[PDB]
Amino acid sequence: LPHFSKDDYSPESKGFVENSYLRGLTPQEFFFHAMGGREGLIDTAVKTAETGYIQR
Amino acid sequence: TTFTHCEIHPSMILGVAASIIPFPDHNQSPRNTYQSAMGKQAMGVFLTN
Amino acid sequence: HNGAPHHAIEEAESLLQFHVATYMDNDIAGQPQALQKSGRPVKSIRARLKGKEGRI
Amino acid sequence: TTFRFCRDCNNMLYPREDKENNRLLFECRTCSYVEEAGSPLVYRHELITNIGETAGVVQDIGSDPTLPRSDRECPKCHSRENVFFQSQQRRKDTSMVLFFVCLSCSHIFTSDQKNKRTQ
Amino acid sequence: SLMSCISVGTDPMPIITFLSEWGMEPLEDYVPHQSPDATRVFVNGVWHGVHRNPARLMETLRTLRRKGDINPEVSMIRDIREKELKIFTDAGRVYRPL
Amino acid sequence: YLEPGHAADQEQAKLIRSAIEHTTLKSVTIASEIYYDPDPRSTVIPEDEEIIQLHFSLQQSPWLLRLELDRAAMNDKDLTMGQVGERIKQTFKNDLFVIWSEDNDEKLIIRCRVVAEEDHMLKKIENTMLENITLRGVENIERVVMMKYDRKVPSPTGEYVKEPEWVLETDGVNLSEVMTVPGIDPTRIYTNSFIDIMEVLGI
Amino acid sequence: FDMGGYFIINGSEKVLIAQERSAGNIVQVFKKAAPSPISHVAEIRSALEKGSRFISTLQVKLYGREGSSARTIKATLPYIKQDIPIVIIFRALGIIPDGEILEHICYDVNDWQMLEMLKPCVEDGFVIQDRETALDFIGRRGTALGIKKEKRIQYAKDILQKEFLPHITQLEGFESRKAFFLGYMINRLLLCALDRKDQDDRDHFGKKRLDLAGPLLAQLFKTLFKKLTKDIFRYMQRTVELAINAKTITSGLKYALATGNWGEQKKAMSSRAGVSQVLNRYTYSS
Amino acid sequence: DQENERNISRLWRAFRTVKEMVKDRGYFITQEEVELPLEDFKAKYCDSMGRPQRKMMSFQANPTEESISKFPDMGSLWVEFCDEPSVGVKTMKTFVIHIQEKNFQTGIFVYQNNITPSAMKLVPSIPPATIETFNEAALVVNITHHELVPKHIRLSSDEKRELLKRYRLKESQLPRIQRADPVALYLGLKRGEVVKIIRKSETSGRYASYRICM
Amino acid sequence: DGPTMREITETIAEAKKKVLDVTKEAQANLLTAKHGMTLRESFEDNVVRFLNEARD
Amino acid sequence: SFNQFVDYTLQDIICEDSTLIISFGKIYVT
DNA sequence: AGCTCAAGTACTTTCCGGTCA
RNA sequence: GACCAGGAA
DNA sequence: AGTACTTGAGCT
Ligand SMILES: [Zn+2]
Ligand SMILES: [Zn+2]
Repeated sequence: LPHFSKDDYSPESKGFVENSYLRGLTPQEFFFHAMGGREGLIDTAVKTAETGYIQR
Repeated sequence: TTFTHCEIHPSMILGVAASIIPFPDHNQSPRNTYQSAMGKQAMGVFLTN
Repeated sequence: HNGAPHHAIEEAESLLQFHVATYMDNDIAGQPQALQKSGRPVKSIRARLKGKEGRI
Repeated sequence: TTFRFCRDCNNMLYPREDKENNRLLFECRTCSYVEEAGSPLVYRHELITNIGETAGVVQDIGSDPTLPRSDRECPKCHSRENVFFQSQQRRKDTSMVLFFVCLSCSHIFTSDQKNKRTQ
Repeated sequence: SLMSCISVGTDPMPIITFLSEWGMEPLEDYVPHQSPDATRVFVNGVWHGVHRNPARLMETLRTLRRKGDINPEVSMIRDIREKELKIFTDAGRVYRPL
Repeated sequence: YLEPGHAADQEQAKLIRSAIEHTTLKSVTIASEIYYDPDPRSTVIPEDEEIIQLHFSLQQSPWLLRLELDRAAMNDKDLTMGQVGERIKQTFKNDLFVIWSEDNDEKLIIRCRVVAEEDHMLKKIENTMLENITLRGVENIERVVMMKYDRKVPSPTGEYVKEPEWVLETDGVNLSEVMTVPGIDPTRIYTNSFIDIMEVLGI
Repeated sequence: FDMGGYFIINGSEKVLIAQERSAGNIVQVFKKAAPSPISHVAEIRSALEKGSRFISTLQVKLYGREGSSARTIKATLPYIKQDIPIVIIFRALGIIPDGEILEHICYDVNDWQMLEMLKPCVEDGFVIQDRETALDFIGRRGTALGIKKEKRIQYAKDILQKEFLPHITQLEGFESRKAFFLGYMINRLLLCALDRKDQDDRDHFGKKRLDLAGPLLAQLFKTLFKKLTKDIFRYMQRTVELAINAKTITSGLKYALATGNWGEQKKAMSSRAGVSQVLNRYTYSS
Repeated sequence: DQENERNISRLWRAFRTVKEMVKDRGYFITQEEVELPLEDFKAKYCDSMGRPQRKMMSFQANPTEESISKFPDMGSLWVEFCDEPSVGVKTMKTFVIHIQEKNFQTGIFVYQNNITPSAMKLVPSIPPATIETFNEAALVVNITHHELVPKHIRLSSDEKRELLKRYRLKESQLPRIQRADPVALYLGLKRGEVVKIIRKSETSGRYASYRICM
Repeated sequence: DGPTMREITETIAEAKKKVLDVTKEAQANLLTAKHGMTLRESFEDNVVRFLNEARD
Repeated sequence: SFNQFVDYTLQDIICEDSTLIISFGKIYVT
């Protein structure tokens, strides 16, 4: 993210969410969580279709 | 020390629908993605005319 | 049956062969798609049958 | 490697053996230019490559805000002012060695504790 | 997002004009083995030339847009490592303010 | 799976690892180079002088193909120049004259000469070398891992007991081949290529 | 409280949904995976910012895989059946001797690494040694033929001038610029081939552009006005001695924002669809 | 010395499997004959320099007493090992007549590298006798001894007729083994022949199954 | 509750250090690749594994 | 986006190609 | 000319606003 | 009624 | 949406 310096291999930079849901995510944490989450929704909608044809 | 710019406010990475979700930074990531679609199936005053 | 210009014959030959082709199948590999005036291509009998929706 | 062209053509040179005197020549194939070679080295493959490791170290490197700082003092001008990156050879095997560049003296050093460089 | 806008689309020439008028050797008369570090300058993906002091050119450009002389919606990036200067003027670019 | 006997013998497991895991001349090679060295008996490259004074004493090309090998890689794959050379030596048989430095020596080198036009011939020989020459291993078997699996087994006294064995895990498959390897268990060998199983072992 | 930004076509409010597309005139290099004869490719989808918008793609390929020899470099030109060894293109542009050609491609004369991988290219084009014979070699490869020694040569010019790297300039005396650019592509190509620079991210939002209602309409009116432009060209040919059909351009736009099938007019598949759509009015935020 | 003996162990690992196979087909081969030690093998079929003499490895075989019951017409078997890597119609033609003269029912050529398509033509040329070619390298491990490979059993014509009857089946309806199937090859299955497959079951303990030859 | 919270924060904290180290280690070229993995592939395996130990 | 299309773009399209054997000048929007 | 392939093709859930003879 | 388009457990 | 088979065409 443009808020980071280069070659940052730290956990904060690469998407470790330090915080609980109670404490609430930082905006970086939020966006990475988001990125991960979107991957979920996709391979849900995928494994749905693939599951279907398989069953048929 | 090398800063060039500042974010005006992080909450503007968000879209319209999402900007109604309260404390969305306390939710499982997709619980937001739903409500930011469901609120478009809600009810209220859409225009005063 | 008339004065056959022997090529205008094989003209209409091909043309008949075409309609009788595209009446049964219109989604043929070899290009053009016999289309209703409107653009909407014509509904081949084949097309009525290929399933998930469709007769069988 | 380091190869040249023929004056006259400026076209590339192809090696030819002078069999009688036992020497390598480079000749032109668009004219009759010929020259004695500079080195016995003709072709070089290089599969484990260290070239590109430190690409683009322009004199403006300091003016990249994105690049990170440290206060690791220089081998030359003992300056604790520098900017650093990883190997800019975008290969897979590649190590996470850092490369440092002095903001004052502009000399390039590393964080290697296996090897001793100058680049 | 909420602050997202999109480039309406502007014209290159007052930049292209300005650019060569501030130290841009045209590509017509380039000879690399002579100035082999020249930051090469692009505009809308068209290679126009090269600049020997890109650091200070960049300043002039950045000050131009920030003053309003170059259009606030125009996009200018100096990729120092790679030694390039890309500029966009075309419509379609999504941008935010900071 | 390991031979019934040497089931915990790790050095047996390492032994087979190295007996089946594919290794190529390319994987140990730092660079090839083509030199013009006209006299076979004496070399322009000074460092190579030792290598000749020996692998000569106690007609052929003036075009030299030179190979440098990575010391490190030569040990991760557990290799000596002698065996590397012998492979090359036996790949081209009697039309490539081959010499090499000792595992001793400070640099890892292999000199090669063929037996109008010769320098393009060599560049072909260099790719035959790098691409399709094998050192250790059976083809298609790319990584190989050792794993100590737990295995339930009847003790001499009745009860079943955790009596773990070393096991070889492959990236890649060649059943017909790795099956006839010695020191393994051919009667327990398995693959997720049931397609392959069908073909070797019956339907 | 109404924010506008919509259309009213036949009563119902239409929204023009923004269209995403890869930006053009942009240089990108990609690795062409395992089974390919090509190993890396430098594309640029090039077009005129406006003005009939040429959708000619310049592909520049690095044949030979990372294991073969004769790693040559060819490029597919607009309207030309075969791929052409770059060198020939350079000479077809006036840059004739080896190394004057190399100088356009590699700005460092110590990058022996990059230079080596050019040696084969040079040998490839070696067989054509002057501009006109490179023009012919290009023109022999149509299109078709054009079978006439003088014709195929004046054909090739035409392509380099107009169809090849069509931004930059479609006018004339800019072989210099076009050759230098082609070099820049070849540099950017060998760069990725040398594990020096990274393969282009095809998902970088930066190299995307979003077409709004403006650009969207423009593409349409353009298509429509040129339909009327050549309606006049017929009622003028008719009159071998002011009835210019005003319905085309109204009912054309109408059709589109009506159906959301963005293409003249009823002959519109493929066209793009769901570009326009009835505006949601369930909730104000909605 | 070198990597010589490893091609000897192989040739012996292969020899064994052949011995095994031949026995399983229903022939008279003593258990010990199978279990021949490597030591013994060496000194018996190795020349002046300890180099494997395949010419001498060949051997004839006779049906067990019991085999003559179930399949009366099961003849005698010949198993020839060639000493040449490539095998040509030269060596092949002689081999074939050996089998036609001694009236063997079946003959099995075990070849190192290949059998020339020339020689390959002489194979079906002497009915009723049947001739099988086997690549030496294949026969090094006995696939039938694998974990996953259950007991296949050749059925007599009588045996088969009854299977078909008791289940009211056309041959169509029987599950099938391909003729080239590794186990089919081991057992010398000819098309039409049916094998009974006995496997262990995590559901029933033991389980009957049949495949017919394609 | 209070103490268990603080005590969590240190559980994370220490593993953040565990990573910082393996990072420094891999930056000095001391770190040795595992069989089959890049020098880098090996590094990330530790990091990802350290951060999941942490969370768990 | 629309604004700009009307103000500028629309003029451009009317006379980038245009002229025949009949020319199109300025465009007026009501 | 033929013969090889890579690169070409079509094909793989239940509900509830427009244009076409 | 074809056909296209958009949105839901 | 990635794999299927099958078509197709280009190159040595
Ligand atoms: Zn010359
Ligand atoms: Zn310093």
